[PDB]
Amino acid sequence: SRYSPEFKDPLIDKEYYRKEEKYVRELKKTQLIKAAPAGKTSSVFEDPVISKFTNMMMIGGNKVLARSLMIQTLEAVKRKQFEKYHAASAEEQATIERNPYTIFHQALKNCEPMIGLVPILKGGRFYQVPVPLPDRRRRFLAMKWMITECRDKKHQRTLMPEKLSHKLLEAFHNQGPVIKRKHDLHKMAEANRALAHYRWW
Amino acid sequence: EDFIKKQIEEFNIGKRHLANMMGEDPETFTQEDIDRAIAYLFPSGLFEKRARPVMKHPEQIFPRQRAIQWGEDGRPFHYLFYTGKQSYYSLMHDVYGMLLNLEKHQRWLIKEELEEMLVEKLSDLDYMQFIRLLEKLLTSQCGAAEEEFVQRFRRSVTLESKKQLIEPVQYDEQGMAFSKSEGKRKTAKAEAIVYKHGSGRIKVNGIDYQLYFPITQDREQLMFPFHFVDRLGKHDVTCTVSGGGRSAQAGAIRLAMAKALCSFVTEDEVEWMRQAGLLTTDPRVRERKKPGQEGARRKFTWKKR
Amino acid sequence: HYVDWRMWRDVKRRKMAYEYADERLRINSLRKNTILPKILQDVADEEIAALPRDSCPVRIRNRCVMTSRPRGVKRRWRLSRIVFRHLADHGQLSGIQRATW
Amino acid sequence: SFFTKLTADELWKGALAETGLNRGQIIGEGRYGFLWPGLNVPLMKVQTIAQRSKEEQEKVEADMIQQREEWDRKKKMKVKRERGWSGNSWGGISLGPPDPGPCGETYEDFDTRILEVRNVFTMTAKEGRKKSIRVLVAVGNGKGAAGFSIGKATDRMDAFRKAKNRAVHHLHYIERYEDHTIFHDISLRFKRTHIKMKKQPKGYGLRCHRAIITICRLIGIKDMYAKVSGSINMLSLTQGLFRGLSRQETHQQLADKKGLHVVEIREECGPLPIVVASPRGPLRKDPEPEDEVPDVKLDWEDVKTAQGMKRSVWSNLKRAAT
Amino acid sequence: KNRAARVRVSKGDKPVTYEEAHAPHYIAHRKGWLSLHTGNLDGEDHAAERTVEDVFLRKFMWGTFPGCLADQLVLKRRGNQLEICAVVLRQLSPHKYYFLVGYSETLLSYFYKCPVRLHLQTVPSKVVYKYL
Amino acid sequence: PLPVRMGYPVKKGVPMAKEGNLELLKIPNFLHLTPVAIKKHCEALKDFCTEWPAALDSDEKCEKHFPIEIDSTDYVSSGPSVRNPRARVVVLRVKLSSLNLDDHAKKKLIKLVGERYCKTTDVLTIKTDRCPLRRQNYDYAVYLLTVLYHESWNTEEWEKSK
RNA sequence: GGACCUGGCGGUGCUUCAUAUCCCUCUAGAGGAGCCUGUUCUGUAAUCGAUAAACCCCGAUCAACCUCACCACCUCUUGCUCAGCCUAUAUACCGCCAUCUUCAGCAAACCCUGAUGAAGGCUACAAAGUAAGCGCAAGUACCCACGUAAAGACGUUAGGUCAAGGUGUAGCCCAUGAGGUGGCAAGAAAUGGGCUACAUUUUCUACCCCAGAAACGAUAGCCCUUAUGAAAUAAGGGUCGAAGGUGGAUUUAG
Ligand SMILES: [Mg+2]
Ligand SMILES: [Mg+2]
Ligand SMILES: [Mg+2]
Ligand SMILES: [Mg+2]
Ligand SMILES: [Mg+2]
Ligand SMILES: [Mg+2]
Ligand SMILES: [Mg+2]
Repeated sequence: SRYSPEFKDPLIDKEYYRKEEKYVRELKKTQLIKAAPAGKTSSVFEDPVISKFTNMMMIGGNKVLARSLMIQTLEAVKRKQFEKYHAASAEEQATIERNPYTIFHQALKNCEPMIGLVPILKGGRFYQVPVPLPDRRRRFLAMKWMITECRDKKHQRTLMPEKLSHKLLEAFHNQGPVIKRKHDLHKMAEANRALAHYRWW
Repeated sequence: EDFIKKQIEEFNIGKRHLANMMGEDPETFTQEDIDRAIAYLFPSGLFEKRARPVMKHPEQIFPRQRAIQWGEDGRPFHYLFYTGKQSYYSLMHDVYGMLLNLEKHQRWLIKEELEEMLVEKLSDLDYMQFIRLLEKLLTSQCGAAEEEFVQRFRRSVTLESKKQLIEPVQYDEQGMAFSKSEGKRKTAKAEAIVYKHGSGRIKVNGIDYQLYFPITQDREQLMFPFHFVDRLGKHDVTCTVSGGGRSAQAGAIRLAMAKALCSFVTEDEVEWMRQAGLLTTDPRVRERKKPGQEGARRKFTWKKR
Repeated sequence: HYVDWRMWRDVKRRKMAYEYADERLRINSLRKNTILPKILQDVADEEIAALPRDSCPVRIRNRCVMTSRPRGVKRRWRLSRIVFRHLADHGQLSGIQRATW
Repeated sequence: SFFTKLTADELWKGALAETGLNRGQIIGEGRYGFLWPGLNVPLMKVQTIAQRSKEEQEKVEADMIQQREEWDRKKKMKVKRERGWSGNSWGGISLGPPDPGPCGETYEDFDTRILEVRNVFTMTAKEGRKKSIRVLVAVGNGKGAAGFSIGKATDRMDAFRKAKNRAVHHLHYIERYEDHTIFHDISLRFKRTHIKMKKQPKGYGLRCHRAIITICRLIGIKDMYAKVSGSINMLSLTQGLFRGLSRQETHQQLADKKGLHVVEIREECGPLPIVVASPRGPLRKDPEPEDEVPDVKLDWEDVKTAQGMKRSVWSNLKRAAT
Repeated sequence: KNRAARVRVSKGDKPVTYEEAHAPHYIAHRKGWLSLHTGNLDGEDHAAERTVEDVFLRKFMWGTFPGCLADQLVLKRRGNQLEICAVVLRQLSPHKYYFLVGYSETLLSYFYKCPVRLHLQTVPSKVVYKYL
Repeated sequence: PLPVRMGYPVKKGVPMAKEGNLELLKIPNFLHLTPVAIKKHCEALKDFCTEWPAALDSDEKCEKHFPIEIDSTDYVSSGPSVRNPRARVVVLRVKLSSLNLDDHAKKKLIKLVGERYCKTTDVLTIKTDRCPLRRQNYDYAVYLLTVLYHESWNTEEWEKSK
């Protein structure tokens, strides 16, 4: 990259600058530093997971559209929650969370697969060996799977943000295609209990 | 040596001639002037500065050698001659002696520099050994002479680029503190004028930032530095922007804004800002396309089959 | 004493064009209208057709001056991308330097 | 055309194909007869733009042609390569004396003759088979001093030159009976070559291997017999020979060892005892115990010769001098 | 293996001159342009015409001065001028050289309708940069 | 006289010596035009040089006195020919307020003259590219301007249908 | 036949690594469709060259005539040239390249070990190696010292090119030379690389990013203009309105 190895990454969160630490600060001062990239912001409203999701969604490097879509999904979710709650039906404070962000987070959590299958060849044939995935990978899987579900094409003339919202809602109380997929994966892993010894790490 | 001496004289003569030629009349005049003259009247214009035409005191030009390590009737002068690389060996011996003496009592060089100092060609392992020895000596706890000897090798560096250079404050028409600063990003230049006091909004080329930037990300970017500072709505700004596209322009503006803020923000805060990476010109710019490739790095397909 | 027969032919064509150019231009002018009669236009066309080939400007092909090759020929220098390259490398063209970029 | 033409060097290169003419013409020379004040005519002044007659120009042309022919003849002229053992072999052929040292130290006394030249090959990674030349060279001056070397390099001349130098640096001394012989009969096995050398009188010549002869000549050894059995690797033969020559006792040495006198009794001369080498110092008064029928593990061939049992047709052949 | 103007390392014997011993990628860097004319600047005309002339001239010089050019020429122009700097060996007699020079000046001038005035550089041997 | 060494140094050597370099020859050179020499030349050429009057800086006074601004170029290329077409062209930038003889003609002139006449600065700018010579082009331009002015002044009958 | 030495190779052992590379991993593609344009094979009286990595929008920063070499028919003979030949040899070559190379080695000249064999020459608490020179590097260009260009020796592959130009050798020299008129290219097919889609992150219109409608795709022709030009290949307009409804084994790039 056009940043040198001299240049280090910028820590942005401004609560860090509102007080070993001293030494670190000194070191930083001594050193050079990268510029702050676009999406990761100083603002209070910024959510990193959501940003990541948006990025994932983005196709042809047209970010604005993706962002808009993401916003719309959230809006849709909010609307749905309000419908559930306010005028139509009872004002069920406990069972209905209204924060869309929180809902999204919950969905993501639900979607995380605690086992994943690596393909391993032996003799001259391919076996699906179970492996414990690191958290980051799991997170990636969550979002990616969701995105693919949204894409599908079996849903046809329906717009994105609505569909995504629906999916999120489904996830929120353990339903939907993503969850099914996850369960299927788990089942597969279970089926290959015995092939955990094929793994060499 | 005789030849060198002759050349020296000749060089002097040349210099004198040059002086006579030029408007600067005295026979005593500096090297810089001479260089300038040369540039003027033998303008090469080549990019390699070593390939340009020069004339100097040839004790600067020529790489001197250790001429004559044995006198007439053989008998080499220095006692460690048959080692080869004698000077280095001698130095090592001296160091050892010093160490011994010390015991009885109770940044670094670079290889090229060392070589230059000595004259003899010197391998890496030898250099390493020497360095180790020096370190040991340093550790020892020494007298003044030893320290002096050590210093002969050790050379300073000068540490630059840590503070952000704080711009002036300025008052024009009426008594208003207004800081000028300028940022570039991705072929898009900006020039921000932050006013101290005057609470409110940002005008980009006259038009208000809300209209100039429709997109939320760009708005966020614009906000950034002020938000970081905590002084959000307390400054009005006029900003001339030029070149490039939206996002780049926004980035440039942000940079400029940050710079402006530096002018009248506490030094600690400035430092913090710098750390957080909004006072540094990102040098990421669109890569040149190559004549073997489809894009700047994407290549045409079946390279392996 | 040109490089080959093709070159000679080209030269001849050029010469022909030079000779008969004005007339050709006039005939084209006569032809290329909506103004004035159709019969006249037809006559003009016929005349043009009659006029000898090679005097035609389109048959004039560009080659390199030095090596008689039709392609890779820069019209700024009128030489082939081999000959030109050769010239450039030794340093016999002023200005032309390698694009370090 | 004119632009389609190019420089001569390139053309020459193209012609040669060694990577898988302008001497005769003088600066005024022309096809047409012409005479310019600067060149062709006398230096400036006759001073006029004259021209040659047809006849004169023709004559000039003829002369030029003749010159060219002469040059060609000169080029195509065999120089007499001295015949070393076999015509078309770098055998006993002489290189000149080895080139002088860094300080000076000339070797005009020494002569250099080759012993073998092998085109040694080696398979390397990217290069394929590498044709190297390996050369065994000897050095000697007469007077007993001589040595040898195995210079090897990609070129022949280079190999020769290295080898000569090497030889010059590595010299043995070979003590001789008078100028002309070995002190006594030698029997040395070197590796797998056996060499049986015999001491002979004056006027016997060198009747030994061609290489052996050449080496002897180089040394100063003038007349003696030698049989080379076993293998005949050249290098082995040479080295073995050198070893043999180094390790032969002088008569003086013998005297020193034993006391006594080394007294030779010739059949050519009378019974007269000629004393060759007496000992420099004391004298042992106890005579050698002549323990009769002395055990010497002796050669069969020699015995046969003495008897007359073996008679090979290739033995006593009339050959050219040495 | 790109191998345009760059003279090739065969041994440590080849004596090579400074212009001759530098590859085309050095043209602006460690070298200079031999010819010098306005044509190749932009926007500017008559480059092609010039190039041909340049090509001719060197060849002509070589023809005239056989074994009397140490290194490649330097062609220059100033409005209606055509200056040439030839590095020549001290081989032939000076009279001959003088005779040649004037002739060349006249002939070239009549050809191109441009007052030529070439200036020679007498050097006893080829000025070696590397024994490549 | 100068011992100039021009060239890239050999790996463990010197920049090439003065007395046989092509590089030096190649350099375009200013051995003539030494500052002193230049000064001398200037002194010599204090003749040939009639100094201009007190028409003043700022271009206001000049404008007041001399209206019109003709400005033709001329290119100095190398080689045997000097025929460069581009040199012939000439434009004639004249300020409309400085013309100072138009009431209704200001309304008409603008109409006549399309892409010329900037509104930020009232400058008529006719450009002449037709005929081969420069002087003749200039003359034409002058004439063109004059005729245009005349036309603007002399109103037609059909005008009324606005 | 034996025993070596140097290489090459080993579905050869150990150790350590490839940070778009070897796998798992990412992102976007190709292979399925229509076209566009190359190759092959077929057709044709009718080019040639490249043709595994290292050919296949390649020589071509361009084939209507030209170009042009090709084929048919008709002429010309000191002929644009003190001839000519795009005739044969890229296994005679120069020149200009590919390739390992996204790599660090290659070397003259000495000296030493191999009983003076082909050969080999590593140990910093150092056991025999020393070295000009070329390369890497260093300097340079571009937006810096980062990055990307450029650069990259010796060899490899008798790698590419006698049709860029030049030329060794061997041929044709009332023809393998030269000039004219016309023509030659079309796909039963196979395959390579592009473009465009297959739609809702979309299509159209506005605006060039707060809108309002819709529930595609865009060739192939068909006609009609326009541009060019002696002469029709491109550009536009109508008309029509294919297949395709996200692509298998495999594989490409970052
Ligand atoms: Mg014979
Ligand atoms: Mg390359
Ligand atoms: Mg032909
Ligand atoms: Mg490159
Ligand atoms: Mg480099
Ligand atoms: Mg081949
Ligand atoms: Mg081939």
